[PDB]
Amino acid sequence: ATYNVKLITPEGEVELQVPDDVYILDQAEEDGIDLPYSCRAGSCSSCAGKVVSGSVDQSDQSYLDDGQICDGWVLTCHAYPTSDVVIETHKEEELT
Amino acid sequence: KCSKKQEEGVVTNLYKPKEPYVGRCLLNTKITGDDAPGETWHMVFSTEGKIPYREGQSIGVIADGVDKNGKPHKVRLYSIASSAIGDFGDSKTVSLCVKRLIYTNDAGEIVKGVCSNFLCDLQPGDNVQITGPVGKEMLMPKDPNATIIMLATGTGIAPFRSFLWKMFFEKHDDYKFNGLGWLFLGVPTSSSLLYKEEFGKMKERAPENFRVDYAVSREQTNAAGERMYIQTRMAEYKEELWELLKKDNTYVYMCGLKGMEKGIDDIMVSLAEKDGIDWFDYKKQLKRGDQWNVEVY
Ligand SMILES: Cc1cc2nc3c(=O)[nH]c(=O)nc-3n(C[C@H](O)[C@H](O)[C@H](O)COP(=O)(O)OP(=O)(O)OC[C@H]3O[C@@H](n4cnc5c(N)ncnc54)[C@H](O)[C@@H]3O)c2cc1C
Ligand code: FES
Repeated sequence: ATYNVKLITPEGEVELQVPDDVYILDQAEEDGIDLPYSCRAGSCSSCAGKVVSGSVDQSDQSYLDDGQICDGWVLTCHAYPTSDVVIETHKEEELT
Repeated sequence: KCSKKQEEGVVTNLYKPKEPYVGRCLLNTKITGDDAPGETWHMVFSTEGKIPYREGQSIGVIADGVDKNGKPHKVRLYSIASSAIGDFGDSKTVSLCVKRLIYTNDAGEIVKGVCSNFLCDLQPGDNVQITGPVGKEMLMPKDPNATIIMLATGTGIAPFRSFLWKMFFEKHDDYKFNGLGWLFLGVPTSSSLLYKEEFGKMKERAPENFRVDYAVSREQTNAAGERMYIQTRMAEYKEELWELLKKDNTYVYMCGLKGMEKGIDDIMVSLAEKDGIDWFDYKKQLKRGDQWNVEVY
């Protein structure tokens, strides 16, 4: 399955199509979008962002506790979509 | 959606009205004085550990006998009074708090509640048909440093019994409380004042972690010379309360008699428009935050 993703970068919005078996940041990159990252194995803070709407399968991250997941925080480098989803990026400092 | 209320292990509708667990009556003690207007009993049942209930739930009772149509009576629900572990602390036991429904109508005719009267009437050894457990609405917070405000009137103290037992009487490895448990309980008489010596023993072993307040409508009035209703006693702290209402770890629970909340809402209205706030919209919001939780009948 492929679903719509809308990214609210600090330099405006941009949308794109992501297969539910591909990590989100992976896509953004081939689609020429510059999103912050570091580890690319889901136990850091660089790719941080916030879920506005829609759902994700970020099972296999390890950095966030449940209250941050509860708070709609997401690690882009290790998030697959399970629905059409809107997301703010460049949110590390906000988490920090 | 992940909730701020412990949802782990909680089971529902394990037995239904078609196939109720048949349990058995162990105790049954009147807990109101003799002068008391209404009469309210505290009862415990044998469960065989077969109903792993959790603090705040409620169960169903199929009263013995049939309606006019040869058909069973309808399930009545009663807020579970004992903690998970039961009153005996062995988890083979459930406890109910029941007021005997008896009124006179306008023809002089003494009317009695089917289930309420069936239950107070139970003797050690009688059988009870049991549905449940039921309700997710009144589960404890996950936060063991929570501010937990409990408003109760009459047999709406039941779940909060269940709450406190766990909090103050019991030792759990996974669960040690250390916030502030504030309780408001409103009643007619000092003879309708349920479980008081217990809450005493608590206030006695956790002075700063527990705060109680009672409201005897027919034996106290305020500085303004009006009957002490739950709201009236609360109004005596309209400060800390309103304050505590803006914290993230303050969770409110209201239980008891349909109508109490008009009383309370009215008090909150004047406190809200103080900050320029509309109450119901702040209400809603707390609710979305699972921070306001209501179970009245
Ligand atoms: C979530 C929940 C939790 C509850 N927790 C408790 C509890 O902890 N303790 C407790 O005692 N009860 C509790 N109740 C209420 C309980 O389920 C019963 O309805 C109640 O005990 C009386 O039942 P009964 O079968 O004896 O009366 P019923 O046989 O149900 O008779 C009640 C009928 O008479 C009428 N009636 C009822 N009350 C009056 C009145 N005061 N004046 C005039 N007419 C009336 C009503 O229209 C109703 O149809 C709870 C109810 C709910 C929904
Ligand atoms: S960059 Fe470290 S987890 Fe996404």
